[PDB]
Amino acid sequence: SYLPGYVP
Amino acid sequence: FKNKTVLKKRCKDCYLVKRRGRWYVYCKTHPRHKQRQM
Amino acid sequence: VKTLLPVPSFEDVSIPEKPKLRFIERAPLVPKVRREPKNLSDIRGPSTEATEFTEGNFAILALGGGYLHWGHFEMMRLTINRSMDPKNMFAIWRVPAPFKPITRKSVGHRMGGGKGAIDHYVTPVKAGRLVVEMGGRCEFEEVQGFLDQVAHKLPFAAKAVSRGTLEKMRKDQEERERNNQNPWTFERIATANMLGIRKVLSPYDLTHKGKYWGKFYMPKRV
Amino acid sequence: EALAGAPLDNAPKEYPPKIQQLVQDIASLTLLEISDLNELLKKTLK
Amino acid sequence: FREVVETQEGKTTIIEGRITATPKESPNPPNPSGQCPICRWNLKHKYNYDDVLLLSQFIRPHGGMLPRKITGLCQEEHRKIEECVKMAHRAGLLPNHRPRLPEGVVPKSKPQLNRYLTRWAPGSVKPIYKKGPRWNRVRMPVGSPLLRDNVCYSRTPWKLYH
Amino acid sequence: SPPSPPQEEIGLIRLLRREIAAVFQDNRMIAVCQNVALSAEDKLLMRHQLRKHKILMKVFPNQVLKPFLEDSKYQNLLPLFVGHNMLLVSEEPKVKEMVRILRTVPFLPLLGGCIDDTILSRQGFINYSK
Amino acid sequence: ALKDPDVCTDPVQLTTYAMGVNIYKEGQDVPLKPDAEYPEWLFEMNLGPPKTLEELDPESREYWRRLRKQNIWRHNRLSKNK
Amino acid sequence: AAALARLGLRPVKQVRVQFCPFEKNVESTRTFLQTVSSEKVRSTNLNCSVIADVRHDGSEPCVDVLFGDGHRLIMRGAHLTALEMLTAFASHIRARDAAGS
Amino acid sequence: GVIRAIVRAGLAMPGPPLGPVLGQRGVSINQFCKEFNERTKDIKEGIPLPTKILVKPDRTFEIKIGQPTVSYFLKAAAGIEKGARQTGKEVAGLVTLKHVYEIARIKAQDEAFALQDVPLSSVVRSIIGSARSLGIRVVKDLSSEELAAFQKERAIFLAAQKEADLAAQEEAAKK
RNA sequence: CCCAUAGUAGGCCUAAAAGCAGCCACCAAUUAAGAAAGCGUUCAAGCUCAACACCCACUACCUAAAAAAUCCCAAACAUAUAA
Ligand SMILES: [K+]
Ligand SMILES: [K+]
Ligand SMILES: [Mg+2]
Ligand SMILES: [Mg+2]
Ligand SMILES: [Mg+2]
Ligand SMILES: [Mg+2]
Ligand SMILES: [Mg+2]
Ligand SMILES: [Mg+2]
Ligand SMILES: [Mg+2]
Ligand SMILES: [Zn+2]
Repeated sequence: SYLPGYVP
Repeated sequence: FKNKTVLKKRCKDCYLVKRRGRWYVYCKTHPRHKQRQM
Repeated sequence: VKTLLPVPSFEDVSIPEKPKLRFIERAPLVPKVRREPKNLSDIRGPSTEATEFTEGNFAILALGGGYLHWGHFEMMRLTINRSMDPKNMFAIWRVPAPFKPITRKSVGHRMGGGKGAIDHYVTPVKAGRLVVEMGGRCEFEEVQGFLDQVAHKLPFAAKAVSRGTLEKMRKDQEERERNNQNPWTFERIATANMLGIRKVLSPYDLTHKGKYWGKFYMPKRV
Repeated sequence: EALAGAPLDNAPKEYPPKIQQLVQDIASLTLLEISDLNELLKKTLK
Repeated sequence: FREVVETQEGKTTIIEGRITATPKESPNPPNPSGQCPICRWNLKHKYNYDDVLLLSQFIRPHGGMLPRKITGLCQEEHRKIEECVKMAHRAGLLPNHRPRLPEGVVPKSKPQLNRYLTRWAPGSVKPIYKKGPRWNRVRMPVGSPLLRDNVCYSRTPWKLYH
Repeated sequence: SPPSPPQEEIGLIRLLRREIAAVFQDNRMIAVCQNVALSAEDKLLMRHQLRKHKILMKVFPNQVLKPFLEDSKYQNLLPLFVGHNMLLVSEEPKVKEMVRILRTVPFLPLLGGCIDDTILSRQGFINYSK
Repeated sequence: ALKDPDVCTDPVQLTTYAMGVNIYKEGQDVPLKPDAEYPEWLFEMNLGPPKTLEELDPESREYWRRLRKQNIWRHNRLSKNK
Repeated sequence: AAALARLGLRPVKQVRVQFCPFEKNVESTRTFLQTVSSEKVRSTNLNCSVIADVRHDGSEPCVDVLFGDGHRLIMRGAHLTALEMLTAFASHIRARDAAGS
Repeated sequence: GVIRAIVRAGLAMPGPPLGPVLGQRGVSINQFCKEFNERTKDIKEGIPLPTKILVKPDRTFEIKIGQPTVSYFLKAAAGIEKGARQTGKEVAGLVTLKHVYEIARIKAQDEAFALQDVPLSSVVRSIIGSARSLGIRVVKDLSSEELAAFQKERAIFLAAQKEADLAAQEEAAKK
């Protein structure tokens, strides 16, 4: 559930 | 302690430690090797 | 199984009969009579003489301009000869003996009354000149230490170099100029008189291109 | 192609399976056949 | 993780080590090609000294840093987190990672001074008694130069010297 | 990072890979003791007392011997080789001599090995001796 | 005052007997045996200068024993100034 | 070796190292044996006996140390590093030395 | 500890250099001299023997005497009294492989080689190396006539060397 | 970090030169260790380094200060979209 550009 | 701009270990028992914001050379075997960064 | 590698061989190398550095005289054997102008350009800008290796593989490279008096030559000779291995190492001078007369006026005198008498002689050096060249059956690591000690004691910026390290230095500078991302360079601006900049630049800056300031060489300038 | 690991020191006695066949084969044979086998065995071993 | 328990029973000491529950990295990192935990999650240049949720994952229970070989961080990021943790401790953002005190040691009360972005250790710094002229002013460092490349959302760059 | 071309095997490794095969093929007893840090004199003396019964003492790096064993029939000898590991190899099982010489040193552990293509333990040897 | 015992100086004896092999007062000189009574490897010994790295086989212990000594020699050369 | 030898084995009556070599968790215990079995450490006290027991029962490795005072130290090496064991061993040596004297 | 020095057979004396070492460590010099001379009574006097004196904590000494040094064996087998002053340039002696083989048999019994259980070839290879340091050339076959020629030439060279040394010594006197 | 046996104190010179004042050679034993790279000893001993084994140290290989006289010297600030 994390897209390629996801950042915490 | 002798003030030194360039600190150099003079024997294998000399160790470099940074204390109170400056580098020191400490040596238990030969206390005369003790140096303070100037 | 620690992997050993072939050791370099110096079987073809040959050591000259006189390995040590010869004595350099304080002043020329025939004293100069005609007093000469100061001519500070003789230590300004890039060197054109003695920039390449000749016989040896190691040397001290000048990184600034300056004058070498007899005191410097004695430091170089005694340090290198004492530290070098005569059997496996040889050293040659890459600079002439002191030849340019320096005049001094007698202490306490006022300005005027003609030029002063000749006091001592110096050797002008430019940045990029090899000052002492060493060779023989040795590696750069062996001679780098005492060569660096001598270089530190010279009146100009200097560094011990080898054929490999010298070439890498030049290749790195060429690469920096090629890959530089700054669209504006000192050469382009100066040679075109952009902004009328030549009103604050010397004619020498067209060839120095911002790398030389007085007697000082700036290696990081592109 | 890979020899079996050593049996534990405290584990019960274990005998290889390949000999289990030999153990049974001897019982089937007759004494007269075993006797003839034995005469050749004793001489061969010397 | 692995714990160690020392028990003295019947004038005999038994030293044993047990394997406790170990946390696992969250699944599906957004950048699987990343070579360290930071760049695997696209966190490079995007964390600060106050990001304790991030920083706390790389420190020991008593506040010490963890080795780079264990965490897998690169030298560049490992050094940034190292400084960030020191600033986090000095700012008081890690109240449950205090140094271990031997039995019978209650620290004497010390003046409370709220501080943040503290590069140096308070005790090792001298007063600036002579500020110097405007063209050679002695400056008070704020923050860390290791974080100079952090993403800047303002038009003014981070001032590291006040 | 682009991987680096694998480093080509050194000629000493090959000679070691060939001598290991030979020691393992041309001998019967192949004990595996832990090469404890006995003095140089003691190690030489205990290696002379073993040579009296022509019980050789080999020493191979754990980075050549392991690959060999991995791909060889002795795949169960791997666990033994975690640390310093000398081999006590003889061409005919002379276990009782080795065992009594090995018992002069109380702290030198006999870890096992393989006699007659049978991987044994320490008690296996002490049983094959009796 | 302390030196070795007198050595022989007879070509015949020095070529037909090993003079110093016998060290005991009561013993006799050790006569040299015929060529057939000595092992074959004795006469294949290298009586000249040491084999160089090029001559040695890269799959022999002698080759790598020679390279290790050369590397030690190089380390000593480099360390002398250090 | 040198670090342990400097402290010495004066208050240690006997050191017993029990490990199963075929097991995969004995590396730390076996490393402990190598250090304590070094000539230097052994030479410090010649009355202390280093006993190496090799078993193939499959039990987990253990190190039992008996001091002259009568206290014992049991170190189970299945989940302990060699450095940790040697550090504990040295500390107990220091404790039992001062008590006797 | 161990005291290791070369002591000539039957010629142990209380003077230096072994005596002082023995005294400093508490071993009686006279006792050792008696024991060493008695245990080296069957060996021709003047033979250099490497000795290993094991000193026990109560200052009771045990001596371990080995086979003579290889320098002696090679010099005796060549008929020479002193080695080359510049080995590799001057050949001071000439021996055969058979001589080296006979020496190896005796030297192989020394505890240094014996405890290593090395083949006699290894001892022969070592002796050849020591010969190359003494100036002695190992040859496959030597005749009585070839040895006389070499001895004649070597005598001339040695005589000239004495004259050169005398010149230097005489020059030093004039200095 | 770890670890160090041996031909042999190589010969030469030297009152003595034993790896280590000088000169020549610099071969060889052991799986592994230079006829010795740095200390040391009157000469020796003695402590390291290059060896083996163990095994991921998984090294940076760019350098480096400060002192004056009436009283420091704007206040301050690391965070909101280049104007
Ligand atoms: K300078
Ligand atoms: K000497
Ligand atoms: Mg030697
Ligand atoms: Mg000598
Ligand atoms: Mg010498
Ligand atoms: Mg000396
Ligand atoms: Mg060797
Ligand atoms: Mg020594
Ligand atoms: Mg080492
Ligand atoms: Zn020191």
